[PDB]
Amino acid sequence: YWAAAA
Amino acid sequence: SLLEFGKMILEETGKLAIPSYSSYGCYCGWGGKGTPKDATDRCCFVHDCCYGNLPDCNPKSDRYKYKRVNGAIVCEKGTSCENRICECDKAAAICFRQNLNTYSKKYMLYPDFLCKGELKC
Repeated sequence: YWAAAA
Repeated sequence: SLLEFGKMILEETGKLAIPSYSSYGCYCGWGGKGTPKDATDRCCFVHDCCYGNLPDCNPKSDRYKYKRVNGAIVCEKGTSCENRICECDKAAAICFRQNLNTYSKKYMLYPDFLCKGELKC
Protein backbone atom coordinates (compact mmCIF):
# COMPACT_ATOMS: atom_id res chain seq x y z
CA TYR A 1 0.00 0.00 0.00
CA TRP A 2 2.85 2.48 0.87
CA ALA A 3 5.61 0.96 -1.31
CA ALA A 4 8.84 2.55 -2.57
CA ALA A 5 11.07 -0.49 -3.10
CA ALA A 6 11.88 -4.06 -1.91
CA SER B 1 -5.15 11.14 11.91
CA LEU B 2 -6.01 7.90 13.75
CA LEU B 3 -6.38 6.05 10.44
CA GLU B 4 -2.97 7.29 9.21
CA PHE B 5 -1.40 6.36 12.55
CA GLY B 6 -2.98 2.94 12.13
CA LYS B 7 -1.40 2.41 8.74
CA MET B 8 1.96 3.66 10.02
CA ILE B 9 1.74 1.07 12.85
CA LEU B 10 0.92 -1.76 10.42
CA GLU B 11 3.78 -0.71 8.09
CA GLU B 12 6.15 -0.58 11.00
CA THR B 13 5.22 -3.70 12.98
CA GLY B 14 3.25 -6.00 10.71
CA LYS B 15 0.40 -5.91 13.37
CA LEU B 16 -2.99 -4.40 12.67
CA ALA B 17 -3.54 -1.30 14.82
CA ILE B 18 -6.99 -2.67 15.66
CA PRO B 19 -6.89 -5.05 17.48
CA SER B 20 -3.21 -5.27 18.44
CA TYR B 21 -2.84 -1.73 19.83
CA SER B 22 -6.41 -0.42 20.17
CA SER B 23 -7.10 -1.94 23.64
CA TYR B 24 -3.69 -3.02 24.97
CA GLY B 25 -2.72 -2.51 28.61
CA CYS B 26 -3.63 0.67 30.44
CA TYR B 27 -2.81 3.25 27.77
CA CYS B 28 -3.12 1.76 24.27
CA GLY B 29 -6.23 2.82 22.46
CA TRP B 30 -7.90 4.37 25.49
CA GLY B 31 -5.35 5.25 28.24
CA GLY B 32 -5.76 7.46 31.28
CA LYS B 33 -4.63 5.95 34.60
CA GLY B 34 -2.46 3.16 36.02
CA THR B 35 1.10 1.97 35.84
CA PRO B 36 1.81 0.93 32.23
CA LYS B 37 1.96 -2.88 32.00
CA ASP B 38 5.10 -3.17 29.86
CA ALA B 39 7.31 -1.33 27.33
CA THR B 40 4.60 -1.42 24.60
CA ASP B 41 2.11 0.12 27.04
CA ARG B 42 4.72 2.76 27.93
CA CYS B 43 4.90 3.60 24.20
CA CYS B 44 1.20 4.44 24.40
CA PHE B 45 1.63 6.34 27.67
CA VAL B 46 4.26 8.56 26.07
CA HIS B 47 2.18 8.93 22.92
CA ASP B 48 -0.75 10.09 25.04
CA CYS B 49 1.57 12.61 26.73
CA CYS B 50 2.77 13.68 23.29
CA TYR B 51 -0.76 14.43 22.14
CA GLY B 52 -1.35 16.10 25.49
CA ASN B 53 1.44 18.56 24.64
CA LEU B 54 -0.87 19.75 21.77
CA PRO B 55 -4.12 20.95 23.39
CA ASP B 56 -5.15 23.04 20.40
CA CYS B 57 -4.45 20.30 17.80
CA ASN B 58 -6.80 17.44 16.75
CA PRO B 59 -4.74 14.30 16.22
CA LYS B 60 -7.65 11.97 15.69
CA SER B 61 -8.77 13.72 12.47
CA ASP B 62 -6.00 16.04 11.23
CA ARG B 63 -4.03 14.42 8.42
CA TYR B 64 -0.27 14.86 7.96
CA LYS B 65 2.01 13.74 5.18
CA TYR B 66 5.15 11.68 5.56
CA LYS B 67 7.48 9.66 3.40
CA ARG B 68 9.87 6.77 3.80
CA VAL B 69 13.55 7.38 3.18
CA ASN B 70 14.95 3.84 3.09
CA GLY B 71 12.84 2.59 6.01
CA ALA B 72 13.08 5.92 7.88
CA ILE B 73 9.93 7.93 8.53
CA VAL B 74 10.28 11.54 7.46
CA CYS B 75 7.45 13.89 8.42
CA GLU B 76 6.79 16.40 5.60
CA LYS B 77 5.93 20.04 6.19
CA GLY B 78 2.23 20.83 6.80
CA THR B 79 0.66 23.01 9.45
CA SER B 80 2.37 23.27 12.85
CA CYS B 81 -0.22 20.94 14.35
CA GLU B 82 0.25 18.38 11.57
CA ASN B 83 4.05 18.44 11.98
CA ARG B 84 3.88 17.90 15.72
CA ILE B 85 1.19 15.24 15.43
CA CYS B 86 3.30 13.38 12.86
CA GLU B 87 6.34 13.43 15.15
CA CYS B 88 4.24 11.96 17.96
CA ASP B 89 2.95 9.15 15.78
CA LYS B 90 6.37 8.50 14.25
CA ALA B 91 7.83 8.09 17.77
CA ALA B 92 5.08 5.68 18.82
CA ALA B 93 5.44 3.51 15.70
CA ILE B 94 9.19 3.30 16.28
CA CYS B 95 8.57 2.56 19.93
CA PHE B 96 6.18 -0.27 19.06
CA ARG B 97 8.75 -1.76 16.65
CA GLN B 98 11.48 -1.51 19.31
CA ASN B 99 9.33 -3.39 21.80
CA LEU B 100 7.71 -6.09 19.64
CA ASN B 101 10.04 -8.52 21.41
CA THR B 102 8.04 -8.12 24.65
CA TYR B 103 4.56 -7.56 23.23
CA SER B 104 2.18 -9.90 25.12
CA LYS B 105 -1.28 -10.96 23.93
CA LYS B 106 -2.34 -11.28 27.58
CA TYR B 107 -2.58 -7.47 27.72
CA MET B 108 -5.06 -7.23 24.80
CA LEU B 109 -8.50 -6.12 26.08
CA TYR B 110 -6.93 -5.39 29.47
CA PRO B 111 -9.67 -4.49 32.00
CA ASP B 112 -9.90 -0.94 33.29
CA PHE B 113 -10.02 -1.78 37.00
CA LEU B 114 -6.45 -3.09 36.91
CA CYS B 115 -5.32 0.40 35.83
CA LYS B 116 -5.24 2.67 38.86
CA GLY B 117 -3.43 5.86 39.84
CA GLU B 118 -2.23 8.85 37.85
CA LEU B 119 1.29 8.86 36.45
CA LYS B 120 2.58 12.29 35.47
CA CYS B 121 3.86 12.92 31.94
